[PDB]
Amino acid sequence: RRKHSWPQPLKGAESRLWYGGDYNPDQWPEEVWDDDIRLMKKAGVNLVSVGIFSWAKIEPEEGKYDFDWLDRAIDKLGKAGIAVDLASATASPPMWLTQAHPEVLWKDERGDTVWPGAREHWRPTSPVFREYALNLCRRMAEHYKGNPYVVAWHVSNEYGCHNRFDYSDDAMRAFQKWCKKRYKTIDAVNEAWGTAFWAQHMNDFSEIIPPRYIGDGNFMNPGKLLDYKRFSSDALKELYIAERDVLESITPGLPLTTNFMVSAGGSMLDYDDWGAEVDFVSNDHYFTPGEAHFDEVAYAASLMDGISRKEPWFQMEHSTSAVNWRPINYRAEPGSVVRDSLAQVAMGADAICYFQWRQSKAGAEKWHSSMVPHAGEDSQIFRDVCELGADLGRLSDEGLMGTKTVKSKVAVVFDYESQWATEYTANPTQQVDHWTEPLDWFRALADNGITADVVPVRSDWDSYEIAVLPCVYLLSEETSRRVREFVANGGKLFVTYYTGLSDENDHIWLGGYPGSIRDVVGVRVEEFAPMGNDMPGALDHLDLDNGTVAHDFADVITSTADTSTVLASYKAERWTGMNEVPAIVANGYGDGRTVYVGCRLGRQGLAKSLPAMLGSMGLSDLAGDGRVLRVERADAAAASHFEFVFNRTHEPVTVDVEGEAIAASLAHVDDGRATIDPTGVVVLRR
Amino acid sequence: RRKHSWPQPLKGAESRLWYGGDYNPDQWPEEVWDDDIRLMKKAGVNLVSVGIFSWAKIEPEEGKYDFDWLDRAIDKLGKAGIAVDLASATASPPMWLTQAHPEVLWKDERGDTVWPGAREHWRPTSPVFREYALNLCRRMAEHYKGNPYVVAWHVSNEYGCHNRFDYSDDAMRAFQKWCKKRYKTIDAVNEAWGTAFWAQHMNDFSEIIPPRYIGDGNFMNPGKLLDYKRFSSDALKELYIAERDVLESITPGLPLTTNFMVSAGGSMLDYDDWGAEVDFVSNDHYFTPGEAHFDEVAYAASLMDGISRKEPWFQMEHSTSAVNWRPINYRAEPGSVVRDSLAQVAMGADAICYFQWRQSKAGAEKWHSSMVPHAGEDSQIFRDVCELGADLGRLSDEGLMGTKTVKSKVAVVFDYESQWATEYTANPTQQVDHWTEPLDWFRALADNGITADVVPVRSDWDSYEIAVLPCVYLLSEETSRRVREFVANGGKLFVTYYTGLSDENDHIWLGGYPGSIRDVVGVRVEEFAPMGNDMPGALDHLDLDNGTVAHDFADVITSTADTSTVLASYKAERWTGMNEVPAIVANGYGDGRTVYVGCRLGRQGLAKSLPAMLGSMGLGDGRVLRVERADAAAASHFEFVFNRTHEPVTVDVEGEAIAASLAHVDDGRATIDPTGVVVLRR
Ligand SMILES: OC[C@H]1O[C@H](O)[C@H](O)[C@@H](O)[C@H]1O
Ligand SMILES: OC[C@H]1O[C@H](O)[C@H](O)[C@@H](O)[C@H]1O
Ligand SMILES: OC[C@H]1O[C@H](O)[C@H](O)[C@@H](O)[C@H]1O
Ligand SMILES: OC[C@H]1O[C@H](O)[C@H](O)[C@@H](O)[C@H]1O
Ligand SMILES: OC[C@H]1O[C@H](O)[C@H](O)[C@@H](O)[C@H]1O
Repeated sequence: RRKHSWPQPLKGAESRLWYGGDYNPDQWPEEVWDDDIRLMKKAGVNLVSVGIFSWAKIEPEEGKYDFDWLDRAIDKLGKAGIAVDLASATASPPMWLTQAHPEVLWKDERGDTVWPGAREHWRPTSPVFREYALNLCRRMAEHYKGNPYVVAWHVSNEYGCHNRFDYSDDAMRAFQKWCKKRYKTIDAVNEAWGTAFWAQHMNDFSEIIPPRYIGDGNFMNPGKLLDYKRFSSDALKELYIAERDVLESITPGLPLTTNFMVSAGGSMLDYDDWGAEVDFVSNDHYFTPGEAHFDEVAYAASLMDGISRKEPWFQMEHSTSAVNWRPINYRAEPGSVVRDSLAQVAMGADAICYFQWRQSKAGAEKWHSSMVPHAGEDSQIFRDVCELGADLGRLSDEGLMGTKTVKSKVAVVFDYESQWATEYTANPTQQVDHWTEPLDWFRALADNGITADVVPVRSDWDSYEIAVLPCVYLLSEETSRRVREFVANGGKLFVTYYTGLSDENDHIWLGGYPGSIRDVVGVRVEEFAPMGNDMPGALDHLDLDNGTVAHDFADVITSTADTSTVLASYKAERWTGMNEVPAIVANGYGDGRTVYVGCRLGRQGLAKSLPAMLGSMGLSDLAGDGRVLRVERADAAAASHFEFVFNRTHEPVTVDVEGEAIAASLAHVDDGRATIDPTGVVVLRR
Repeated sequence: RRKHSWPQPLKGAESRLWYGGDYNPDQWPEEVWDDDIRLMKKAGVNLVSVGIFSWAKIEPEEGKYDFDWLDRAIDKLGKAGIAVDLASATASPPMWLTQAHPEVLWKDERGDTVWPGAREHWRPTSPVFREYALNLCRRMAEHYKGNPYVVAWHVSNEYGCHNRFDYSDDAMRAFQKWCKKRYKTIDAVNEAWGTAFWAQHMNDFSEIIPPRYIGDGNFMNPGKLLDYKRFSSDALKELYIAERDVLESITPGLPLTTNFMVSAGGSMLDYDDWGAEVDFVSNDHYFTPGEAHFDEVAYAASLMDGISRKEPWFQMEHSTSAVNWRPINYRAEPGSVVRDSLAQVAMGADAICYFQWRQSKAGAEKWHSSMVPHAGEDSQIFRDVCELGADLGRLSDEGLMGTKTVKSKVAVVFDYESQWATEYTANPTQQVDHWTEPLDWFRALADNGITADVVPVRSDWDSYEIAVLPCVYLLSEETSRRVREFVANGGKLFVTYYTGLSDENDHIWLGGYPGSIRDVVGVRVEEFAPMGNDMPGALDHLDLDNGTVAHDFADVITSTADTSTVLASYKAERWTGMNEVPAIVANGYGDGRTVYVGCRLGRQGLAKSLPAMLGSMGLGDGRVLRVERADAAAASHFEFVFNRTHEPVTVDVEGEAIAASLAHVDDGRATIDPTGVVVLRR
């Protein structure tokens, strides 16, 4: 795991929260760069990221390099006090390159070539692409070594945004070597993937092909498909590593990151794995319109803080308002510029950046919002960007930098590989993915006044007072041991449906679900009852006797341990078999306590059930006010303490706050009660 | 047509209803096999099917053969008194074979290769593949000939489940030769397919190409697309016959089957045509979750009984509960294991088998339910499986085997080819397929207390008192003549919308629909009025004046015969032009009677309309389905009674109860809970 290393101030500057965004001067005539500088100063901008897609400007024909334009941009910025996060420029190749070498282009499942015309159209395991990317890394680093305004490297851009999967022969060769590395022998691959089924036995590694097109509606080997997702992520990781090491060899000490795609529903790479390979962890994240907007912003940023192991992290990108890439690109509610950003700050970010500085006037993303909209500086969004800039200056003034988000009492577990496993098309239902369950729990906890930490499965969730396994479909023998020990030593554990069905190879744990920990949770599931409305007359819901209603899935629990207590059962017509089948079950195991939730209750059913579940674990006094989210950052050694309070509702609320208000948006504090409007936030120093 | 020949008992054993499932010892350590025997014995299993996907295990590299594992498995079964339905193992090839011979893989409409990774990734007309398959068949037969525990061959597995269509050049060459066989001259092919339209004329057989990709949203030649379905079925049939013939030539007398995919919505192959090529007919059927569950299980089993020409047939596979392959794999309601299976027996099956014996712990079907679940023997499904095996024991004690489901008074006609024709994408409406209408009729009749027989169109539907032609879109001159004679000679006939629109090559019968039999039904339709919800302000339903409602489709009947009676008409706003258009028309023709239903009424509307319609033809309790089997030579009669509702039900029954689940019989009254069933001897 790399040592944490954060981009440092310019020569003649103090440590500040970083504020800025992507900057693309190559899109605008040189004249406008003066105007950019003026407005950056007005907004309180001190860092921007440049060159991300500048390969064709920097190397405009093969072996010829043109730096003067970027040298002049960087100067301008730096003389104005604005620090630069320099890209490798290797995110997307120029047309001369792909024309000269069409073998760089990735191939889809059907073997069809993905052409230029958009971006990132290259095979992650192409050796030709790699040679070109590393050559550009060598040249960039050599040219910018010692530049006094460059403070970090932004390596490539969102690896696997578009090229996560390749099915070319480069990928086939790489996947063969990856399997050999993982499994050693073809026999162990055969064992992993259960190939005795459907005559898929392989005699050697040359018989391993990627999961190519097998006809619509047909079912791929699921162990192979899961491994293909692991491999894809590793393959891109290995390119990133090669790029990083080239840059670092020339510019030792200049911190390197690459930008992740962490959001509740995003699982393109194992971002917990990738977090070990950056000096500081950085995220790209975009609000979900509608009711989930705030809470998922908060969730994603919390997951980021888990991936960063509570080290400060970097919000590389987000949007002031609408994006370009949704079917309907709803605008953000007014106040989102400040509020969302301060939620990312609350959850541990020490940098806040947007895609992008100035709204493009041509190309695919011209309709994506920016800090300077098409409308120009006379706009509400620009005033809001200036307001946030001032707010971040003020939090910098009060010494926010380097505080860490406090440890919660509750860890909500997230597992990228479990999400991958739930994507298989011949699971009990295609309506259940892992990822929705942890978001629901985070939100239901917030409804009960509790801010949880979203914690990756390989991290220290088992160090928390309380933990949640929300649809953690894979549990290895090792993670299973961690579960038994956690509970036996006095841990309090929630476990749900779709948890621990299989080991890490997607081999089912037999004897009754969940096969590896059923003795800890004190239940046994013999079968499932998925639900929905695609079949007239089929079950679409199951009422519980505590006034909640299950949808989509329910475990058919057919026995409970002597130590267990049924807290809720289903109500259903006799013929279904589900009437009075246990739905929510408490248990005691060693010094700890569990609650097993056999169905999907959603945010509203979990929020309602949480007081009774918590009470069965001996925790009735976690009761609190869910109309707001309270998030705390501290440096315990320095005795500094900050509180971030967010209205989660559509009506103004007034709540008791301690300390001195150091920032406010759509909110006001009159001793010592904070009146917070919708989309509003206050920040206090204690 | 092949002489019926049923798999016979092990030496020394008696005739019994067969009970079992797919068995895959290859997936489990040999020590688990001991556990399998014990549990099979407990569950009353007496037959399993083995080796179905074992090619890679039996021929693990090119030219090397490894039989010992399978010899041991079979010996172990047979010694415990469990018979073996042995597969050819040619269902899907090993990676070594596809790696060395990529030309075996099928290609889709776009010419894209379908790779290994799942199953059955081979071209039906690949010569290379056929050589490989026939070699394996030969070797398996030479090796297993005389084995005392193998009672039948299970040839390949579900031909056309994934590889029905291939558009490779092997398919191109084969379809050319099939056309020449069918039409003799290129002029005849041009004529059948109407190639004067859109500059499609062919000068020779080399200008016939498969219905390959023509761009999305475009319209293929329909006659060609229909012939491609007949061709694709035939091609797989030709391979099946070749494999069968190899096996039979080595083990004469061992009965042969291959497993079908017969279900209401299933039409991969013309299964009535394939039923002539098996010694006994075998089916794979999986229940439809929700309201259609029981009726459609029954319907499909009836069709299987039609395909078998009432000879006993073999339920090769079904599920105990959830499958893996649906978007939401709903579980089976309690009682289903016994009930669904006894429905298949009632409709004529003398063997009941599931996919599969032990639920897989790895691979694409591990979430598919089995006889022994992941949970193991301590499970409701396994107890249910054990009860079923007892019940089939009792039924075997009582002489069930060999009895035939009785001849109904009503034949519901089903036609694979008419279903193919209704799949064309520029038909009057893409919401109408043939298959839904015979199922609606079977259910509507049951609602009136009648158990229909589902009878394939080439079979003896015209020997029945009453028959239904439900959206039989194709009627050849020959079939049209059967219709006319059936009725003229005293038959009673229902005919629906979408019946008789075209001949066998999809040329429209001109002059008013249905153009070959409008004189028999006494109606004339000039245009159609399709309906639906995708165009605001367009018609979405038509009330009838008998208090039912039509959806999706109505006939514009503009005249009726002097001999006819309108039984119901539409009511609608004037501007639609449908107001008072006749909807249901009765007729007299010769000594017989017809009724023409010009719209889709669903199970609901048909069920309600049935007394008036039947009444016009000069003619029970729908809460249950009553199904009967019988043998006169043994003087036996058996009645199976199934509750069709979500409420307990009590009904009169005659005879001795010989089996029951979620039901009991007291003083000749049967109280049957939901999902329950009783079987009586009379
Ligand atoms: O839609 C999901 C995906 O959408 C866009 O492509 C965004 O740029 C990504 O960061 C990601 O959020
Ligand atoms: O939302 C659009 C945005 O998505 C990601 O975050 C990318 O890294 C950006 O370059 C941009 O395409
Ligand atoms: O468990 C009873 C069961 O066992 C035997 O093997 C028979 O073949 C079955 O017909 C039935 O008698
Ligand atoms: O979806 C139709 C098809 O579904 C699965 O493939 C089953 O294998 C078949 O027997 C059939 O029911
Ligand atoms: O339902 C799954 C089942 O489908 C068919 O019936 C097949 O023949 C079996 O091998 C199995 O794939």
